[PDB]
Amino acid sequence: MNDFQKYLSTAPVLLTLWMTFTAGFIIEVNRFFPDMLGLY
Amino acid sequence: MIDRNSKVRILRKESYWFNQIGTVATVDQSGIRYPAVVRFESVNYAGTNTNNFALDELVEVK
Amino acid sequence: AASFLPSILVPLVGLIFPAFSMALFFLYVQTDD
Amino acid sequence: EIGGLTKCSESAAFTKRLNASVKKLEQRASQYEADSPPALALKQQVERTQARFDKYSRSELLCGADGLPHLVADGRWSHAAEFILPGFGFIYISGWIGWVGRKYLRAVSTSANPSESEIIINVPLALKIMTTGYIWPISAWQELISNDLVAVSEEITVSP
Amino acid sequence: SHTVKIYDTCIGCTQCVRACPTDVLEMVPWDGCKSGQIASSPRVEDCVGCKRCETACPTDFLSVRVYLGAETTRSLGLAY
Amino acid sequence: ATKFPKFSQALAQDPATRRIWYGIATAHDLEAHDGMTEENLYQKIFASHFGHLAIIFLWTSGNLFHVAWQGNFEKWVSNPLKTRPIAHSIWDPHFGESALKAFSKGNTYPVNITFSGLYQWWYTIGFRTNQELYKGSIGLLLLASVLLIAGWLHLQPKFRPSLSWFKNNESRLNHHLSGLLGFSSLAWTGHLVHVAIPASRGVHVGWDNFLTTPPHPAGLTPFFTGNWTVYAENPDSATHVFNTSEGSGTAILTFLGGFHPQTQSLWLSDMAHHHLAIAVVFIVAGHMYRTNFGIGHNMKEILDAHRPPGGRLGAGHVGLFETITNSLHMQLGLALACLGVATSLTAQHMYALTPYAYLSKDFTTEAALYTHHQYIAGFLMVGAFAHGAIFFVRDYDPELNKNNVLARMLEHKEAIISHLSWASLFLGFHTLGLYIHNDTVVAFGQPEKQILFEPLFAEYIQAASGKAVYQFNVLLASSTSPATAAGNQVWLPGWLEAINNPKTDLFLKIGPGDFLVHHAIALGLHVTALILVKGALDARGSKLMPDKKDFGYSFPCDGPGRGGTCDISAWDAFYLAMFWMLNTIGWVTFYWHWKHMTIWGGNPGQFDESSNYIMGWLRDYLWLNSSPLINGYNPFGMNNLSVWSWMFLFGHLIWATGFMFLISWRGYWQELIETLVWAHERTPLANLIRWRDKPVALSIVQARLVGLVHFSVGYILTYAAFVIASTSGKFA
Amino acid sequence: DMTWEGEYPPSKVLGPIMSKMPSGLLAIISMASLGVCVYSCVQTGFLLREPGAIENGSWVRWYYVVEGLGGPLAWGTHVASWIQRKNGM
Amino acid sequence: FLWISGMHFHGAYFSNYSAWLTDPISIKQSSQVVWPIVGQEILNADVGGNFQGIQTTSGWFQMWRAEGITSEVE
Amino acid sequence: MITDFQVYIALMAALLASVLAIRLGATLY
Amino acid sequence: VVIFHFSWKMQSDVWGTITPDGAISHITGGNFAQSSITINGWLRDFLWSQASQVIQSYGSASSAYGLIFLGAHF
Ligand code: CLA
Ligand code: CLA
Ligand code: CLA
Ligand code: CLA
Ligand code: CLA
Ligand SMILES: CC(=O)O[C@H]1CC(C)(C)C(=C=C/C(C)=C/C=C/C(C)=C/C=C/C=C(C)/C=C\C=C(/C)C(=O)C[C@@]23O[C@]2(C)C[C@@H](O)CC3(C)C)[C@](C)(O)C1
Ligand SMILES: CC(=O)O[C@H]1CC(C)(C)C(=C=C/C(C)=C/C=C\C(C)=C/C=C\C=C(C)\C=C\C=C(/C)C(=O)C[C@@]23O[C@]2(C)C[C@@H](O)CC3(C)C)[C@](C)(O)C1
Ligand SMILES: CC1=C(/C=C/C(C)=C/C=C/C(C)=C/C=C/C=C(C)/C=C/C=C(C)/C=C/C2=C(C)CCCC2(C)C)C(C)(C)CCC1
Ligand SMILES: CC1=C(C/C=C(\C)CCC[C@H](C)CCC[C@H](C)CCCC(C)C)C(=O)c2ccccc2C1=O
Ligand code: SF4
Ligand code: SF4
Repeated sequence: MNDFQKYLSTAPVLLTLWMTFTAGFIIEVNRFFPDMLGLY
Repeated sequence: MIDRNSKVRILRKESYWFNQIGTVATVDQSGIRYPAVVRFESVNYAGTNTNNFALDELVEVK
Repeated sequence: AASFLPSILVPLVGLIFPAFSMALFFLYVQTDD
Repeated sequence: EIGGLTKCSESAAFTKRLNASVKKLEQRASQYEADSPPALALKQQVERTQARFDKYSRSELLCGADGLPHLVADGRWSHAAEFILPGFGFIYISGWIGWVGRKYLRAVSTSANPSESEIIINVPLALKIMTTGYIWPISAWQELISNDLVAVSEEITVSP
Repeated sequence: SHTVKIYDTCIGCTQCVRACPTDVLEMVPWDGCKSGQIASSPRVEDCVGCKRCETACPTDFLSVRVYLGAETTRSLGLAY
Repeated sequence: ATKFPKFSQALAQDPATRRIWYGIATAHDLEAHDGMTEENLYQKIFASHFGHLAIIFLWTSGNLFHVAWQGNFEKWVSNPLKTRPIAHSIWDPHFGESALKAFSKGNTYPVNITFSGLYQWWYTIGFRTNQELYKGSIGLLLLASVLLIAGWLHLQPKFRPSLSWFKNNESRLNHHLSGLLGFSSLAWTGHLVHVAIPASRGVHVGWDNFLTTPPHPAGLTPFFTGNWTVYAENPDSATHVFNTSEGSGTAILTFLGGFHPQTQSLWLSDMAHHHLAIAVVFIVAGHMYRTNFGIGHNMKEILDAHRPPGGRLGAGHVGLFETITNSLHMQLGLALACLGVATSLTAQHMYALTPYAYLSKDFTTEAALYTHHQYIAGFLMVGAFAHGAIFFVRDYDPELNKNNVLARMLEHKEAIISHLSWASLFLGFHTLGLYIHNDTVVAFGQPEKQILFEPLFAEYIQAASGKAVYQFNVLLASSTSPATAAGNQVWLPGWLEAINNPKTDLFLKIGPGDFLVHHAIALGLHVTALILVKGALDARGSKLMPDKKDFGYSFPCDGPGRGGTCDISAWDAFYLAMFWMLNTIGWVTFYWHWKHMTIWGGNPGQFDESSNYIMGWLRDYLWLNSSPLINGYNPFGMNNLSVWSWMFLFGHLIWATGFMFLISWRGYWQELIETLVWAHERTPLANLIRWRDKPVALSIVQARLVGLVHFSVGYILTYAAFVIASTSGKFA
Repeated sequence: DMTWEGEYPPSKVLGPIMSKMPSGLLAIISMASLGVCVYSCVQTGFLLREPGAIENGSWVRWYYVVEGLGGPLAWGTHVASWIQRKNGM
Repeated sequence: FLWISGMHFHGAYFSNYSAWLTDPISIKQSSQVVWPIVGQEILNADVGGNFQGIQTTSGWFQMWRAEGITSEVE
Repeated sequence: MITDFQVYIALMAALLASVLAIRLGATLY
Repeated sequence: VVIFHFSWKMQSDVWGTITPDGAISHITGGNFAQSSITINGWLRDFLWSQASQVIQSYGSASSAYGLIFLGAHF
């Protein structure tokens, strides 16, 4: 477990997870609040 | 003062570690041109972490 | 007539001149003064 | 109006664009039929199109001759939503990221292995440091006036 | 042909003379360093300009510097 | 030396082909030649300049001669808007009968149409007959000969100028400013008043009657009396037909402002007044420096005294006087820089304030001139920075310029380079990002979601000078503004007409599309500058090579060690910057052409809407306007655009060939050449013949130069064909 | 020679004549010169703004043109007065 | 193996194989469908057989027909 | 119209320039 | 070069439609014979002409190809 957590703490892995999360939240925002070119 | 385990700032303009801090390892007392041997924590463009400097090229930092 | 000049000079400027010039340069660069 | 533009709510070109767009989708839907999954999708798409144009119409956006929205960024607060307000968002978020990053690097710099902690991040510490960036504006100013942000010619320089 | 110069910062590691592909460098007696030896370039007429020597020097800045210059058959490595 | 490079023993004693290659490219670096004294250097340079001047005059003479002997100037003069100007005739023995007919269209012999604008310029300045042009050519040939004699004369033993003469800055500046620029302008206004303006009104004034044909009815009486207003009375009517007396006036010096109604070009009277004013300014300015008459300023003192009291700029400008006087490279850099700015200004102001008659109506010529000067400007700019770097490596004295304004620049080099980098990054990311956003949304069929910023700041400036479309009621666009009141009775009347006329290039209308392209041009300038500036500052040394100054401006590398030191010399910065220079100039030229093309075609909207995304440029500009060019010669025939078509493809070849030198390096080629040597020596019969210069591969730097040249030549040639064939094929 | 250090330049930099002039005199001259320049501008402004009658550039007057050159001189003189004052003269 | 598996699955749940099988000449092959996010739906073409998706060009449908698949259960 | 004589005169002038050019080149050498 | 040869040759001398009677209409019209013998021909009758689809793909289900075409150039 400890060792696996270290692998999951490696730079490449963390970047992918973080970017996936970031991408996801951006996509989700556009799904519910779509087509915005300004704050209204 | 330059002495074993002392920390100094390099004053050689050609050095990769100019204006940086290093730790004096040993100072030879046989009259060699560059007696002090300073060690750095960062490798140079060649991959070395040590070099020998003269006492004038080194200023003690503390 | 001057009108004939294009047909008398162009052959010389584009063929004879360049040749001799190149030859001279070669002889100049291949010589050991 | 500013720059001779016209409000999109009052621009005929804008409306023409809307009608045309919807027509295209509708013409496609005609081929499919009734509750056919394809037709329902196209139908939903037209709703979104109508909504988008409506939103822009109710907005303060100014359209040009082409009937396309043009943004204003000269500092006027009348059109702040177009650039100023969104701009603050970027600055806040960007500063947050930069500040927290610098903090972590400086924090792990004094560790047993300062280079292992850059390739294998200490997640627990990182999360703590990341949360403390919401007040980056204040912290940064405080660090500047404390002579702890900008260094003083004790850094490596070129030979000349 | 090329010019190779050695500076006082040499430490007599002999690494340079062991890397030259054409025996241009030698180790000569000296007293300025602990090793008691310094490098010399007696036969620069055979330097090809490889700069392998410079790559081997351990000093902060190369104690052995090769300045490329006039080119001859030997320096241009021409077997023909 | 005893071989080809007489000025270099090193190269002369080389046993390979390099001796020949390098000798040719190191010929004009007189400063590095074996045994060169400063005095000789200056003397040889002075003579070389005479030769250059002669070449320029011979070139001008040829244009006049060929236009006069093989052109249609007189016919063009008669019907300027219905005749195509001829440059020179064509005699190619490789042409087929069809080609002879195609290129002979409109005339009786194969001919090339000129896009240089000489006809309009000569028409405006007064030329009306072919015989006149002939006289000019003959005169210039004579002047060229005189200049050649001068070069020989000043290299003779008793006429060689001293080194001191070459360094008398005050006298040269005074003379050059007051005489070369000031008096010359006065002479020009004389010509305009005596010959040009009379011709525009139908009167012939030549060497035959100039001494008996007064330029103005009043005479020089008003001038000396002080009643100068007389020379501005009775300006040509708005119904004046050029080259004729109908509706003519008598004014010779005026400030009408705007364009002649019929020729759509600036009034000649105004140009005369312009040059007269400029003359006085320069003549006065040429009396500022001390030149053996007591009065005057000493440049050294002026520079030394200028040190801000606060100390923010260190010791100030002390020490710069000696540095400039003793460095020819810095002088050249300063000159090239200023000339580069001038060339760009000529291009920008000449298309808006048309100076020559009926030039605006010749679309192709107008397009060529702009692209011509803009490209020259780029080369001139890059050269300035290049010589600036050469200066630091060769002529910079660290001690003389202690705490000088120049030295302090090299102290915060990192700050300058880093910040320029940030600017480039900011501009790059957002400009490209916005373009791609617009492309994607449009592609998905939702153009209403594009991010288009109006160029409000520029629009404001246009309004400030009088434009009214933007509706910004400011300055000259406001009737109540104090500014309007001031010039309303002076020059505004005419200006406000032209600026608010949609059929003129005076302050063309701008829109969201122009915003983006301008920011792209900004990126180009900043990035090109970064490369050049870094090269200059990091030319005397860096962390990788702290001893760079001892190797020179151009060296191959410093070895495969310390990580690898390829392209570390300053010369390489020039090499890298050239590519960016071409790119930026390309963007600038593309913008001008497309915008104008749509305007000329009558559909300004195409640019306004399609310029927002990249696909528009590719499809509605490059693809659409390439149809005339690619059909110069087809499986069904050929037309006069065949030459332009062929050149277009030719350019692509040279450009790509350049890639070979840029991507492939020496090692591979050297080994291959070795095998070829073996073959020749082992093949019977050919063994009889042998070389005297050992065959070797091109050097590292040489290949870089060769490649850059191939890339550059192809770049220019291909665009030259497009800009000409596309414009001519569609509108001509 | 002309190189200087401190908070005020030496009088030698003001030339061969003004270097001997008193600070007050220079100040008086400066104020007068500026006045002439401003007067010229205001007066010329009226001419440019008067209905008609300025055709053929009649608004340009030799006196006003010369007077307008006082403005640049005003700058120089005022700067010089300061230098002289600091120098003690 | 995972790659091949995915292709067959996508041809079972996101394709118009059945319709194409009946009229191979008219219906266009499609085995990829895009989610309706951000106007990317335009990429879902009207291939045929009451189905909208991206027209694939790998030749899976032809191969399956030759093997005799017939159904999407297979 | 440029007459033949005129064209020939021009050519003569050019020749003078050429001979004077060779000298300048050889003097710079 | 090989793939381009395939594309032009086929679209010019093989692919196409044939009427109930014997009338063969190839996609490009047989231009390969007299146009592929010159470099200008390839640039005009192939690259310039056959690229009309990608450049005009915006607003359609083929829009992706247009974007990728541009992205690849970059
Ligand atoms: C301005 C320079 C110039 C001129 C005037 C010509 C002229 C000609 N070329 Mg040409 N050419 C040139 C540059 C030039 N070329 C260049 C730069 C290239 C390289 C791309 C070529 C490549 C080229 C090819 C590949 C061919 C030609 C051919 C021809 C001939 C076709 C017309 C004809 O009647 O052929 C019929 C030929 C004749 C009626 C014979 C004419 C008598 C000959 C030319 C006498 C030559 C003697 C000459 C003095 C020897 C030179 C001595 C040396 C010291 C310079 C014509 C004589 C064609 C040809 O037939 O060549 C002869 C041909 O196949 N050219
Ligand atoms: C009145 C006397 C006089 C005159 C007419 C000249 C004339 C000349 N001298 Mg000169 N010289 C003089 C006295 C004089 N000299 C004296 C007294 C000395 C000894 C101290 C010298 C020493 C000297 C040297 C050492 C050299 C010259 C050279 C030259 C020539 C420069 C090249 C050329 O033709 O450019 C003429 C170019 C133009 C007329 C075009 C000018 C274009 C500019 C850009 C116009 C700018 C207008 C405006 C400012 C732009 C506004 C926009 C801006 C804000 C961007 C030129 C013929 C050089 C030469 O070639 O010698 C052979 C040279 O090397 N001179
Ligand atoms: C008044 C302008 C001027 C002057 C007097 C000089 C003078 C000088 N420059 Mg300089 N330069 C200039 C403008 C100028 N330059 C400009 C505008 C640039 C920017 C491009 C440069 C860039 C530059 C660099 C990068 C270097 C110089 C160097 C030099 C020095 C040696 C030049 C040399 O060896 O050439 C010798 C002769 C040649 C190179 C022959 C040139 C052949 C060219 C490259 C190819 C011709 C084009 C092609 C053949 C066209 C055919 C196309 C066809 C198929 C259609 C010399 C002092 C060199 C130096 O070290 O000085 C210290 C150097 O490294 N200059
Ligand atoms: C298409 C060709 C191309 C492109 C795109 C670039 C791009 C760049 N070059 Mg370059 N270069 C090229 C060809 C190219 N080069 C060639 C052929 C040469 C030979 C002469 C050079 C020589 C050269 C030199 C000598 C220098 C550059 C520099 C630069 C950078 C300038 C700063 C900039 O624009 O930042 C913005 C960069 C980009 C927009 C490009 C990358 C974009 C990617 C896709 C990121 C996009 C992000 C997007 C906006 C969204 C971000 C958020 C997302 C993560 C969610 C930039 C990375 C300079 C440099 O180092 O920069 C300081 C520099 O000194 N180049
Ligand atoms: C060659 C293999 C392959 C490829 C390229 C695709 C591609 C695709 N499939 Mg598909 N599929 C495949 C095999 C494949 N499939 C197989 C074998 C099956 C059977 C299980 C399926 C079952 C399947 C279904 C049921 C669906 C798809 C869908 C899709 C599409 C959306 C993909 C998706 O979920 O995006 C979004 C991506 C995600 C949601 C995943 C989240 C991203 C993760 C978290 C990043 C990875 C984390 C990283 C590896 C951490 C490393 C940790 C370390 C231990 C390694 C896409 C075109 C969907 C579709 O088309 O809907 C219309 C859909 O509904 N596929
Ligand atoms: C003790 C005693 O005796 O006096 C005392 C008491 C007293 C009187 C209080 C003192 C004082 C005097 C002071 C403070 C004096 C002066 C201060 C001053 C005078 C400060 C700036 C002038 C700046 C100018 C003019 C700037 C630009 C002028 C410019 C920019 C121009 O362009 C002119 C212009 O011409 C052009 C080139 C073209 C022309 O066609 C038209 C125009 C107009 C456009 C002192 C110092 O304490 C000494
Ligand atoms: C940084 C810079 O550039 O500074 C430069 C600026 C500048 C101008 C170049 C300089 C200069 C030289 C000088 C002296 C400049 C000053 C003035 C200048 C410009 C010229 C001089 C005298 C003109 C006179 C005497 C008028 C004759 C005019 C007369 C006699 C008349 O009025 C005739 C006339 O009356 C009749 C008879 C009847 C009337 O109905 C018609 C009029 C009214 C027209 C400076 C000051 O040295 C330095
Ligand atoms: C490397 C080097 C060098 C070079 C440098 C350079 C190349 C520079 C450039 C520079 C530049 C290139 C600059 C530019 C500038 C510009 C400017 C400065 C502008 C200005 C403007 C103004 C001042 C204003 C104007 C106006 C007016 C008049 C009025 C109103 C409007 C306006 C806008 C228009 C040398 C050799 C020296 C040496 C050292 C190093
Ligand atoms: C092709 C190639 C070569 C070989 C190219 C050569 C040898 C060019 C040879 C042909 C040119 C045109 C010279 C031929 C000159 C004629 C023999 C006539 C010479 C007459 C003299 C009097 C000048 C290199 O040497 C090289 C070096 C470094 C990087 C890339 C490359 C590279 O790509
Ligand atoms: S450059 Fe090569 S040949 Fe010359 S001394 Fe160094 S290792 Fe020896
Ligand atoms: S130029 Fe050659 S030796 Fe120098 S760094 Fe590059 S590969 Fe190594």
